[PDB]
Order: sequence, then C-alpha cells, then structure tokens
Amino acid sequence: AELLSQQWEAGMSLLMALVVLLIVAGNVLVIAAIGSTQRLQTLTNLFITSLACADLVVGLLVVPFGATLVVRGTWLWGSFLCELWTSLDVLCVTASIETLCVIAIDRYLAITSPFRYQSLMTRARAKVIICTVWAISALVSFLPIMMHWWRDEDPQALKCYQDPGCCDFVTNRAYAIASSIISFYIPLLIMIFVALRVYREAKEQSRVMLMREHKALKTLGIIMGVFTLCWLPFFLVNIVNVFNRDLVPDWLFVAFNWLGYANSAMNPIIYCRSPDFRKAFKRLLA
Ligand SMILES: CC(C)CCC[C@@H](C)[C@H]1CC[C@H]2[C@@H]3CC=C4C[C@@H](OC(=O)CCC(=O)O)CC[C@]4(C)[C@H]3CC[C@]12C
Ligand SMILES: CC(C)CCC[C@@H](C)[C@H]1CC[C@H]2[C@@H]3CC=C4C[C@@H](OC(=O)CCC(=O)O)CC[C@]4(C)[C@H]3CC[C@]12C
Ligand SMILES: CCCCCCCCCC(=O)N(CCO)C[C@@H](O)[C@@H](O)[C@@H](O)[C@@H](O)CO
Ligand SMILES: CCCCCCCCCC(=O)N(CCO)C[C@@H](O)[C@@H](O)[C@@H](O)[C@@H](O)CO
Ligand SMILES: CCCCCCCCCC(=O)N(CCO)C[C@@H](O)[C@@H](O)[C@@H](O)[C@@H](O)CO
Ligand SMILES: CC(C)(C)NC[C@H](O)c1ccc(O)c(CO)c1
Ligand code: NA
Repeated sequence: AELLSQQWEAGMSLLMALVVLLIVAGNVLVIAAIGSTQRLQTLTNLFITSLACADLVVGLLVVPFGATLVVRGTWLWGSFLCELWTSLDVLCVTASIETLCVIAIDRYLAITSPFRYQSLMTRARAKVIICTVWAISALVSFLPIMMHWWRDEDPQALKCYQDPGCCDFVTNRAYAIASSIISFYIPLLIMIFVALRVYREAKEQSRVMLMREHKALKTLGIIMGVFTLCWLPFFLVNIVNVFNRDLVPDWLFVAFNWLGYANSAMNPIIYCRSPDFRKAFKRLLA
C-alpha cells in the first residue's frame, strides 16, 4: 500500500530527473557548440539555436512542473502557475513546428535560387525571422489561455477549475480544434509540402561537396520526421476525442503527450551525424 507508493514515487522521480538532465545537457551543448564555433555559425544554425531554446524551455520548466504532477499526484503550485505552465507547454510546441517551417523554407530558397537567396538572407534578417516566429507563437498560445478561451461549462470542468490541486487542462471542443489546427496542423502541412519540394530539387542534382550537403539536408529531414512522429499521435487523438471519448484509452492519450515532451531530448543526439557538431561536443565536455 504505502510501500507500493514510495517505490513508484522514487523510481519515477528518477526517470524524470534523468529526462530533465538529458534535455538540459543535450541542448546546452548545442547552444554552446554553435555559440563557440565560427565554423558553425551559419544562418541555418541560428534557427537551430532557436529550436534548441524551445527545447531548453521544455527541460527547465515544462517537464519539471509536469514531473511534480505525475509523481506527487496533484498540482502543488496554485492557479496562476498552472495556467502559465500550460501556456509555456503550448508555446514550445508551436515555436518548434514554426521554426521547422522556417528551416524548410530557408533550405528551399537556398537550393533553387542560390543567387536570390544570397542577396536576400543576412544575419540581421535571420534574427527578425526568429523573433517574428516567437511573437506569432506567443500570440497564438498565451492570449487564448490567459483569456480563458479554452474553458468549459461542464460540471467536470468547473469541479477542476475551482480546485487548486487540479491542473488537468480540460478545454472546450472549439479550443481543442482551433488550437490544434492553428498551433500544429497548418505548420505541419506547410512543413511537409516544402520538405518534399526540397526533396524533389535535391534528387534532381564537387561530388564530395554535394554529398556533404545532402548529408546535412537528411539530418534536417530526420529532425522534422521525428518531431512529426513524436507529436502527430497526440494531435490526432486530441481531435478524435472531440467526436468520441470512447475510441481511445485514456492512458494512451497521456502516453502520447509524453512522447511529445520526449522529442526535446532527440535533436542533440541526431546532430551527432555531423562531424562538426561531434568535434564541438567533445571539445566542450572537456
Ligand atoms: C519565458 C519564455 C517565454 C522563454 C523566452 C524565449 C525567448 C526570449 C528566446 C527563445 C529563442 C531565443 C532566440 C534564439 C536565437 C537567437 C539567435 C542570436 O543571433 C545573434 O544575433 C547572435 C548569434 C551569433 O551570431 O553567434 C540572437 C538571440 C536570438 C534571437 C534569441 C532571442 C531570444 C529568444 C527568442
Ligand atoms: C499561426 C500559423 C497558422 C502560421 C504558421 C506559418 C509560419 C510557420 C510561417 C509561414 C511563413 C513564415 C514567414 C515567412 C517570411 C517571414 C518574413 C521574415 O523576414 C523578415 O521580415 C526580415 C526583413 C527585415 O529585415 O525587415 C519575418 C518572418 C516571416 C513573417 C515568417 C514567419 C513564420 C511564417 C509566417
Ligand atoms: C516570447 C517572445 C515574444 C517576443 C515579444 C515581442 C517583442 C517584439 C520584438 C522586439 O521588441 N524587437 C524585435 C526583435 O528583433 C526589438 C529589437 O529590434 C530591439 O533589440 C531593438 O532595441 C534594437 O534592435 C534596435 O536598437
Ligand atoms: C487559438 C485558440 C482560439 C480558441 C477560441 C475559441 C473560443 C470559442 C468560445 C467558446 O467556445 N466558449 C466560450 C469561452 O470563451 C465556450 C463554449 O464552447 C461552451 O462553453 C458551451 O457553449 C458548450 O455548451 C459547447 O457548445
Ligand atoms: C499521468 C500518468 C502518466 C505516467 C506515465 C509517464 C511516462 C514517463 C515518460 C517517459 O519519460 N518515457 C515514456 C514515453 O512514453 C520514456 C521516453 O524517454 C522514451 O519514449 C524515449 O526514451 C524513446 O522513445 C526514445 O529513446
Ligand atoms: C495537457 C497538457 C499536459 C498541458 N498538454 C498540453 C499539450 O502539450 C498541448 C500542446 C500544444 C497544443 O497546441 C495543445 C492544444 O490542445 C495541447
Ligand atoms: Na484547478
């Protein structure tokens, strides 16, 4: 009884601390490696840094908070922090997929208009892109949440909003679909379309130089495909719930959300296909 709890509490607190550590280590590495290598300060990696910041925010803030909830069984941090926690969660996924769109666009341009691309893309402009992405993302995630557009009238819903120990995120059907379409599905579709255009013009192509490039593009390809596998199952279930809560077991809907959080750990590992990243990872770790 009370032993079964202690075992679970402490073993979970461990797995959580491990994930926290892996995300936070992995992404600090990426930021520092780009931060301390002129070789690796390309325009494209500015977008990678932005992406790794998003994952960093999942490691320091999203996952710790969510861990305390999973381990201890309730929300211990009050109303305001619960909403702000939810905000940051939605914020991160949105910035992540929007940054992936920028990256696929950056690559499409650089590959079919290398001349137009050169005279257009500068450092001051890649900064503007990155902030515009974070602004759009914060707009679409904070405001509806802090304005309670996500709330429902249900008895269950109000049971939970009054209770300070509840941080369930029970939303209405409108917010569920709007949020999914605006935060995930639309950028997901843009990023697919632009990723297959990029793959067309990739095949339709000094040989050593082109192999090294296509290695980098596949890396980016993997980045995207894995982000899509980690999140697509959750946003599919998010939708289907609105029409039928009986079609998918609750535990799996929770699982799928964690799979999402887990994606924050994967990019630094995947960037180990790069010799340049790998040399900077070792040099840094001292
Ligand atoms: C409290 C929550 C909402 C988190 C707040 C996150 C933002 C304030 C962070 C996340 C991504 C960051 C950006 C990620 C990458 C860059 C690239 C970087 O480009 C450079 O001009 C210097 C890099 C170089 O040339 O070596 C400047 C900071 C900037 C715009 C960062 C500005 C601040 C951002 C938008
Ligand atoms: C809210 C959801 C439904 C929209 C998801 C779309 C975004 C992932 C992408 C699509 C096109 C992208 C835009 C493509 C081009 C630009 C111009 C870009 O470059 C500059 O403005 C620099 C020029 C300067 O120096 O002033 C700023 C970001 C922005 C709006 C990008 C922001 C992110 C956008 C809107
Ligand atoms: C959750 C994130 C949400 C971001 C919050 C919105 C802020 C809007 C962006 C912004 O304030 N800037 C654009 C950022 O590019 C200002 C910068 O231009 C600033 O640094 C300037 O003072 C100098 O560039 C000029 O000397
Ligand atoms: C970018 C995110 C944008 C989401 C914005 C959607 C806001 C829609 C407003 C809304 O739907 N409600 C008001 C909340 O402001 C709640 C109602 O849906 C609900 O309370 C009842 O009418 C139920 O009985 C369902 O029919
Ligand atoms: C509210 C009750 C929720 C209780 C269940 C919480 C599950 C904890 C989530 C977690 O950390 N993982 C399970 C994820 O389902 C492990 C992941 O790190 C794992 O998926 C990845 O390591 C691999 O997929 C890739 O190597
Ligand atoms: C329920 C909990 C843990 C806050 N998950 C939120 C989930 O990660 C999520 C992320 C992004 C989104 O756009 C939505 C929209 O329903 C939900
Ligand atoms: Na509550």
